[PDB]
Amino acid sequence: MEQYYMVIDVAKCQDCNNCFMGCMDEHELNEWPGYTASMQRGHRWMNIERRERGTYPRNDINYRPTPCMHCENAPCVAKGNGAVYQREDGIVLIDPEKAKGKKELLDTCPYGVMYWNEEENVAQKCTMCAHLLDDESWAPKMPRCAHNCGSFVYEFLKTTPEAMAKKVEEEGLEVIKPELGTKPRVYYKNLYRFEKNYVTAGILVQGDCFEGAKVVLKSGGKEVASAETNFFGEFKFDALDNGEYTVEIDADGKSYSDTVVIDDKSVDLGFIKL
Amino acid sequence: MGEVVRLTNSSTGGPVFVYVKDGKIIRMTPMDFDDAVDAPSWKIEARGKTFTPPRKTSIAPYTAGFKSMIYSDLRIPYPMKRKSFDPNGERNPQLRGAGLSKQDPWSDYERISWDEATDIVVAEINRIKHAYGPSAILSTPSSHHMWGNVGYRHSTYFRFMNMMGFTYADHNPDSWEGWHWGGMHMWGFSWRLGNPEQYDLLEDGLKHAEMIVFWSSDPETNSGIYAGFESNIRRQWLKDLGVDFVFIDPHMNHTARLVADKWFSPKIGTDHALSFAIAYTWLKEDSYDKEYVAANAHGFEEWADYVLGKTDGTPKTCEWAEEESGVPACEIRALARQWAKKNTYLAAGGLGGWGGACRASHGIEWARGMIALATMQGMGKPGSNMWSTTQGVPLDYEFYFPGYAEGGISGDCENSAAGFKFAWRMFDGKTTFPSPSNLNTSAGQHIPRLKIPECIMGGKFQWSGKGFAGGDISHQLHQYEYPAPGYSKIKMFWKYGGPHLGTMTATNRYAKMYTHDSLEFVVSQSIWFEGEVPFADIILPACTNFERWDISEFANCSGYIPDNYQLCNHRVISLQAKCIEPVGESMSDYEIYRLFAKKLNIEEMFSEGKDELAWCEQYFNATDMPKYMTWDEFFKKGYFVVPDNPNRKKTVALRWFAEGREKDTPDWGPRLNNQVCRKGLQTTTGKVEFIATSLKNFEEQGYIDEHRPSMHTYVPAWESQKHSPLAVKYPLGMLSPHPRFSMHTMGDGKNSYMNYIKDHRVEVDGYKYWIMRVNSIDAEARGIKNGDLIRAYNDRGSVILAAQVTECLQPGTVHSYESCAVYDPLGTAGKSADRGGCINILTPDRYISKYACGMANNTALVEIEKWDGDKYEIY
Ligand SMILES: Nc1nc2c(c(=O)[nH]1)N[C@H]1C(S)=C(S)[C@@H](COP(=O)(O)OP(=O)(O)OC[C@H]3O[C@@H](n4cnc5c(=O)[nH]c(N)nc54)[C@H](O)[C@@H]3O)O[C@H]1N2
Ligand SMILES: Nc1nc2c(c(=O)[nH]1)N[C@H]1C(S)=C(S)[C@@H](COP(=O)(O)OP(=O)(O)OC[C@H]3O[C@@H](n4cnc5c(=O)[nH]c(N)nc54)[C@H](O)[C@@H]3O)O[C@H]1N2
Ligand code: SF4
Ligand code: SF4
Ligand code: SF4
Ligand SMILES: [Ca+2]
Ligand SMILES: [Ca+2]
Ligand SMILES: [Mo+4]
Repeated sequence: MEQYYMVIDVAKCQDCNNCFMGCMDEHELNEWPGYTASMQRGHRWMNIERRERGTYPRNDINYRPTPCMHCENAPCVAKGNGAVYQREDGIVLIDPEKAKGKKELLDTCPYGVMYWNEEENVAQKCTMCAHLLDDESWAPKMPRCAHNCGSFVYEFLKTTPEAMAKKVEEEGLEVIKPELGTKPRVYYKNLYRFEKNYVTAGILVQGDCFEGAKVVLKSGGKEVASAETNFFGEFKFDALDNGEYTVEIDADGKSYSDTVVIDDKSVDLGFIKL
Repeated sequence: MGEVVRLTNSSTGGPVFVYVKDGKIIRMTPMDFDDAVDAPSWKIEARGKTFTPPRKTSIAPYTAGFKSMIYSDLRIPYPMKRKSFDPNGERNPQLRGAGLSKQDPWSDYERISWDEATDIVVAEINRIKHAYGPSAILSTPSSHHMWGNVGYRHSTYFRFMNMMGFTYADHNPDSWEGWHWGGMHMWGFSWRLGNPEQYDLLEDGLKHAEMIVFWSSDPETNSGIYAGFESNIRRQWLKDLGVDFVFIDPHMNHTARLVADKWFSPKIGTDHALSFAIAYTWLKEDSYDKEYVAANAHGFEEWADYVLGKTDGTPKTCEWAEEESGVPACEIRALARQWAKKNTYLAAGGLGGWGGACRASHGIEWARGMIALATMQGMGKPGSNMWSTTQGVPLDYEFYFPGYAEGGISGDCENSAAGFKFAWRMFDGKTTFPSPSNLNTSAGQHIPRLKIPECIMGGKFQWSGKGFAGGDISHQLHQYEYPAPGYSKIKMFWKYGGPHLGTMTATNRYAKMYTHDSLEFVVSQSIWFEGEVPFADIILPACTNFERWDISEFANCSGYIPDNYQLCNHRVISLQAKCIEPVGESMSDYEIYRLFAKKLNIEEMFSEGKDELAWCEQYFNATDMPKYMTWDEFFKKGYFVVPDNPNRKKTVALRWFAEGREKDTPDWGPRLNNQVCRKGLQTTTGKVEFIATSLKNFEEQGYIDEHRPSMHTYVPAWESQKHSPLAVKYPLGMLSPHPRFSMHTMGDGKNSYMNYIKDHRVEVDGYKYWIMRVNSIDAEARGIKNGDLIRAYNDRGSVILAAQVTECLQPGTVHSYESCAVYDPLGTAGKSADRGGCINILTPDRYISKYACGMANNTALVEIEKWDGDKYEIY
């Protein structure tokens, strides 16, 4: 009873939208009997989230491609009244005919991945191109996003729960909204880029960028991170949870220290003149 | 009615596998190699690892959604005729674009047959010719074309037009501007329009790179050109090798957003201030290759004195550069010291040359500044060179296959690179012959594409150079006038496509020229009803390359870019199968031209009795392909992956020049007569000239041009924030690079899927608006919020856009992509605000310099505000 899983590496998304152009190519002008009626222009089965952090000039941005989670404990399957079903391989599919005329289906999603197709009068969403996965003729044996990528963001695999769990731990994979307990089969790598924050700055000694200064990040009073400044005098502590932190800097025997508040925002301390 | 079949075809965004069923395209995808029949890939061992590319091709966004363009509803349906146009009565020139002026373009036209459309066009051609002559017929396609060698403009268009007219609106060297009008005089490379050689740089970089400086370069977006995302893994390799990536770009571009270690946001038109401060530092610290410079530079002593401020009283310090660009002094100095002591490659532009910075008002000094830096560090030596990481792949340079730029079936040696090698292979002087043009030549008559409006509405113009002046360093210096002596003024205009409103400069003027009474007739041969098409009198439906047969190679342009397939991880040659019948009543450009040939009584001479496919086989046999497989076998397979050539000795770009020896690469130049015993660059001295001898002669002959001195110096950009009186009213600095999700106009508009991409267009009340990125501080100061409709404007026009507040721009700078495909005026055409998104309505039309006749688009001063809904019909 081997299942499907998908791994996305946020650090690698460049937002070229090859994925998205991938569904549209597969679903906008085509109909797949048994899986889904044609897609409605404007929907984002594949939704790429965008998030900018920090402020000029030490800012950054990361993206998060978001298809259907196809979670193991799918709420809309549990509340779809038979309009949504889970296959043995783990793919969650909406019955194109049984789901017709039911707007309420959308609200059963904690992720908001299904969309209402006006003309077809039915909820639609990510099918993980099950219609392609079920066909031998489709040599790639993977969804359109993954196959359209030119940035090596996706890793599509069909294996056992033991194999996937092992992988989750070796690579530190994570899911969106773990606290809901739906257990998505779509994992994210480097998700901290998208969900956490950082603190950065640039150290100057006598007017020039100072390389090799030792910097330490503290919370509560204990070291949480350490680093040395590059040739631009900068350091950057990412994957930070909200809270208060203390940055201690040591360069040429000269010490500097300051507090920083992380509240769903990354901070740029600017130039620290030592 | 049948089964699905996998076919092959390509595009400007990469080769693709096309699945068809019952005459309908079901999907298009990247290509997977079948290792049972496709040759093994190259391998590179460097710094302890083994690097080999993926057994697969990649595609660009606009190609991934190309199906939506092919089946577009804005796709021209059938031949059309402007209702208000009467060949034998009131021509009503003043009503061209009337529909567009009342926001209903389509209602200006009615449907007519092909037989009539061509009958009308032919009657105009013959009338004009016998009364004014072939020169009275103006015509011009544009820079880019649907993929396909045999049907590319250099091939089909030229072959037919050369036999009918005509006055060509030769193209300005848009992509190369700065390198072409300025850099060329400094180091030659005219056969590449000023761009540098790039051969075998990948292995050299992997083995030696420690740092790479991306200046006006965004490889992920541009891919160099035509290369999808082929180079993405190469930068991954460099990244994992510990190589630092630094970006200098007003906008934190997409490559930077993905892998930048540091980003600098210089104010528009100020880059050369940074390069001068970097050179200054090297000179003050003796941190450059003095030995290299003593042997390969010319006029360096004097240039050095200027950089030190001896001759002008202003040392080019990092602080001086900060005050000019906004970039911190300490960071400029830090980069300079790191650059000097590390094996640094200068990625100027995304191809190895090019770069939006070159087609700006400071484009000439930027290109020369780039050459300066690279020179001082000794380009050509191991671990030191100009490389953008997109070219340099170890492909078989020995294997020969033509690029579209080599003319295809035209054989036009004057306007294609056919004269180098392909012409000799394609034609035998016995059964198949070329199609020369005795008008589209220097002693004939042509006009600058950038000044078409002034020629039509003004009836006169004088300029320097003819299109791509790549013959020699000084060809661009030659003087031309319009009308050319003995030739006639333009009476007719045959357009191929209609993108100038979104692609040229201060474009409202292109909308205005169409109603000038001097224009007796306007034909438009296009694929989609958009841009300039709604100004024509007759519209002919052309089809995409997916509705005709052709042949090409992955990203192979060639010509002014010799062996550019080195942009790809593999050399993929593919048969572009006719996957479906032409959509609607459209037909291929070649069949359109064949119908005219029959009407003009020249069918035999033009077609030689061949259909597109017959020309393909003849084309095939003129390449090296037969060495591997016959036409039949190739037709059957659909594509061919050129085998690797493991043994050939490597010849790194510019290394022969660095080491003072003879040129050993496959480059198409310099020409023997431009070298002394085939050593040195194409310049007079064979050295990198900081004081250009070509320009020194030009200026001593009387051609005084303050914005293009013989010596590379800090000439303040005439369209920058601190040196233009214009900044008082328009304080915001704007740059408008190439579109991320479209190949210029081919991808945007047309009701394509790309219009649903979040970072491409924004829907607001039913209409998808073009985007302009604004820095939070400038937006707040104007009461502008994310998603708000704003008005960008200056003395040239107004453009309605949706605002995107971001941090990826230094405060004071705004960004908006160019190449909008949609021209949609709120009022009278050319006199009112546009909401389609044609940012180029606002760019400066002044030539880069008095004699440098190129576009300076990326330096534009504007002002923004929330749009009060007015149509602003004041232009
Ligand atoms: N998706 C897509 N890819 C394309 C194209 C397209 O239309 N769409 N065009 C293709 C073609 S024709 C070509 S010629 C190549 C060209 O390759 P490039 O000339 O590199 O293309 P541009 O988009 O102008 O990229 C210039 C980059 O430089 C930055 N820049 C612009 N002006 C300045 C300046 O004054 N200073 C500095 N420091 N940076 C600056 C911009 O932010 C931009 O990211 O791209 C090719 N690739
Ligand atoms: N602000 C700013 N402006 C710029 C630049 C910049 O960096 N900044 N970049 C400049 C550069 S490098 C360039 S290259 C130009 C882009 O220069 P282009 O000439 O302006 O623009 P394209 O969008 O490629 O337009 C090609 C036209 O050919 C038509 N066409 C394509 N294939 C076929 C075919 O098979 N048959 C027919 N009948 N028609 C066909 C298309 O529909 C389209 O209208 O933009 C330039 N302008
Ligand atoms: S195709 Fe790959 S890089 Fe492109 S937006 Fe999707 S995940 Fe991102
Ligand atoms: S992501 Fe939503 S649609 Fe998919 S299975 Fe989970 S709850 Fe249902
Ligand atoms: S698997 Fe198919 S339906 Fe699911 S996001 Fe990917 S492309 Fe879309
Ligand atoms: Ca990122
Ligand atoms: Ca160095
Ligand atoms: Mo170009």
